[PDB]
Amino acid sequence: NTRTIYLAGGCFWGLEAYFQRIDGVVDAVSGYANGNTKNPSYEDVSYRHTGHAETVKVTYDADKLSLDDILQYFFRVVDPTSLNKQGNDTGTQYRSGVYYTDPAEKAVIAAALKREQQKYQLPLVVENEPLKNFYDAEEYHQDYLIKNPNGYCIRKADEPLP
Repeated sequence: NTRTIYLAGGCFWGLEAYFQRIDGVVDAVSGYANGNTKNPSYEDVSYRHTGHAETVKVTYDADKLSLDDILQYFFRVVDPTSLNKQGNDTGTQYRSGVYYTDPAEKAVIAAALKREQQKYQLPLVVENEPLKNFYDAEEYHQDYLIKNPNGYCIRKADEPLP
């Protein structure tokens, strides 16, 4: 029926809005994943270096989209290279990553990253790790762009897949 995948690719306000417009995506929940603390607030993540990455929990209809499809959509809007931000993204708020909750997904993600690397001259730095921890962002952050259309940080979601 449904499957979930966790994606970190920058400000979750934009990523969330992007995925909820895709046909087949059932829900997109903004949150904080794979950090070193429990139940962090936006302030903790942004200022206290808790290690969490702004992440979107994407739930999709397995009858409409495959995990591979979701990943291709992901690669269309994320910067999977070191150019995503200055220096090492390890443990940073806007780092790129795909966090799995099933052992089978790890191979799908690995192969997908390998294929994506084929189209990049620079090395990809996207993390492929299990979902260590995930904490829902404050309610104020959910559907942020639907409530605040001019928020800082689109049509790639309309383009059909291979």
